[PDB]
This record gives sequence, C-alpha cells and structure tokens, in this order.
Amino acid sequence: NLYQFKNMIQCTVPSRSWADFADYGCYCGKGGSGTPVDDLDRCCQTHDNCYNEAENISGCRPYFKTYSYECTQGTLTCKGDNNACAASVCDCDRLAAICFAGAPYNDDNYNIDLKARCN
Amino acid sequence: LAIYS
Repeated sequence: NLYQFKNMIQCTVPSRSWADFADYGCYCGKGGSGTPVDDLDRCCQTHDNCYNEAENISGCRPYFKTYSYECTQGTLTCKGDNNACAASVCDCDRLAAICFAGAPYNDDNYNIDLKARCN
Repeated sequence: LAIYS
C-alpha cells in the first residue's frame, strides 16, 4: 500500500523527501492523462499503468493492499509470502522506487497546472 | 493523509 510505497521511496532515495514525488509532472501523484513531461514522470506513468493492470485481479486494490517486503542495506525485496495481487502491487511499487532513484529531478515539473497541461 | 501514485 501507499504507506509501504512511501517507505520504499524513503529507502532507495534517502536525500529526497517522498513528498517531492507526490505531485510531479502529469503522472506522479495526481491522476495522469497526457504525455509524461519527463523521465521521472515516465517512471510514474509506468507506475500508474502497473496499478491499472493489477486492478484486473479481482479483489485487488493497489492503494490499500498490504504486501510483504523489506528494505535493508540498500536492498528492496518483495517477499515470497505474497498472493498474486500483493506480489504484483509490491513489484509495481518496487520497480517505481528503483526508477525514481535513477531519474533526474526537475523542479519546474513539480506541481504543474494539471488542468491546462493534463487535468 | 495523501498520495503519491
């Protein structure tokens, strides 16, 4: 779940508060819709798509699903005791976090006008 | 209380 996604971000990207990613580009945080403003927005776009596919698994809710993971000594791991849904979600978030750690950060792309550039 | 993605 997001609390866990939060904690994931905090362990792969220490130097940056997770908030920095809760309202960025067209896909990070807010809804979505439109061409990703950049790579960091692309990471999120791919993260939004991942959730939508997961939503296909019945009774699977990307935001509230509590999965099993762990982050130690710079390693983010999705555990084996997860059902199909939790596993999927975990991996979505996991891929995203790792994606975040490798993408640049443009401050101009933080909290841009969604309505005029993407709703 | 609120979201990333």
